[PDB]
Amino acid sequence: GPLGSGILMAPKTFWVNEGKHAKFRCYVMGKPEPEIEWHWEGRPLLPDRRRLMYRDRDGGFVLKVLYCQAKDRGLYVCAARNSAGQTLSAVQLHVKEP
Amino acid sequence: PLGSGILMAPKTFWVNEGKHAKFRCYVMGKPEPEIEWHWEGRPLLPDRRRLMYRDRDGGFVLKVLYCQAKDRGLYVCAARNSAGQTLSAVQLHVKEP
Amino acid sequence: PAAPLDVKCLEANKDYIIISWKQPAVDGGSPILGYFIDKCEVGTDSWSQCNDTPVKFARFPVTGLIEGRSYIFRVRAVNKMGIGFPSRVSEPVAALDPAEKARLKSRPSAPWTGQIIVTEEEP
Amino acid sequence: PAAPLDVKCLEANKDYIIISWKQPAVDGGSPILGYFIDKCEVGTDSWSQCNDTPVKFARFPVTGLIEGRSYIFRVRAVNKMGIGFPSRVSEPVAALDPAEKARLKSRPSAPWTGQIIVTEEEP
Repeated sequence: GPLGSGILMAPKTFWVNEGKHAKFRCYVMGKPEPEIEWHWEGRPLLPDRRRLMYRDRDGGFVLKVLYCQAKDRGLYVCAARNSAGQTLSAVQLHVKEP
Repeated sequence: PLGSGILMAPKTFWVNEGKHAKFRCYVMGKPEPEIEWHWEGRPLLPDRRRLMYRDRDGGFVLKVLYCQAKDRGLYVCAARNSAGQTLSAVQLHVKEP
Repeated sequence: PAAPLDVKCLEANKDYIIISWKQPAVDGGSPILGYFIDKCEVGTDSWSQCNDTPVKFARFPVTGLIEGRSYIFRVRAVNKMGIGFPSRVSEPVAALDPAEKARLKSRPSAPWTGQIIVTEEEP
Repeated sequence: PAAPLDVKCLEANKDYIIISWKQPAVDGGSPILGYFIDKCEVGTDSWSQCNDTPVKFARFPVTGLIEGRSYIFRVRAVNKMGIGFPSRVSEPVAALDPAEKARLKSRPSAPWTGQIIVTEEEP
């Protein structure tokens, strides 16, 4: 049942303090090796100074948004696809302003 | 859900005698699948030497502390829920000083 | 005009999804003539405008849904001068009849187990 | 007697699995009369003795396999002065015809995505 978290169910909301880093970790299984990409508010996420993406040693893919700002709030989706199919996981980030 | 090292030959990971060896394994299922460890076809049970806990990154961990030559063997992570069961396997060899 | 707030789904079906939203703060620049609703299939980054002319009623039925696919939504306010920026996007909404969503949500899947990663640590 | 070494699978089918082993280090205690082979279905911890009386030939066909299930094996040497301890257990062997094992091994599976774990850090 590859349904993916937070797509059928309501996604979880995780609060982060403004100015601090937020790490998004997601483990994905598939043959063949599924190619994964990140999205934010229905827009593609692209590697920046601020936004970094790498695969953690010991398995799953990581997205790291550094120095969180109020504007960084939204729906973060981890999309993973291979020859047989695609599956998404979603999560919501809220920012605690000082 | 075929599970690693069951159809394929399991990987062999060497460890130095006297050091700790960490076994990490991530598992998916609805409902939440109950997992148990086995060694050489015997159930692994929590000891002073052998510890089992679920990591904060997700995934279940087995930690065998102060490895001895006798600790060699086939280590299997068995996971089962209402719908089914799936195993992953791996082989530990010990490098004696 | 300021972006609308709190986009949520009132009702959902294979056929259509009814989405509502909270009106933005009253800027007094030009009265809000209506709103535009945009949908996006969760995986893709293609945003499509659902209504061709603005709607005033703050709840809207969305059609043209591929059955079983999940969608997200945003709203843009529109006045005489033009269209504002989009709202913060909604939680994903799957185009399924309620019983099928319930069925899928409470369905068992056989467990899958990853490769065992073995590593050495130092006492 | 010392435990046999390197328990390997020579051939595997739905019907039976043929397993071999290396003879243990030779001792002047008493000549090895034969060996006993034990099988265990990988998940369970139940070990069953395959042969009721010892076998001398260092390769053995194992029957009574539930099709599609994976098994592990150990061997015990036996002399006039009793049975020795078991060998280090084999790599798991699935009871499938070779073509079905090949088919399953090279089969595509739709991806599954885990929950997104969000955590706070600071530099």
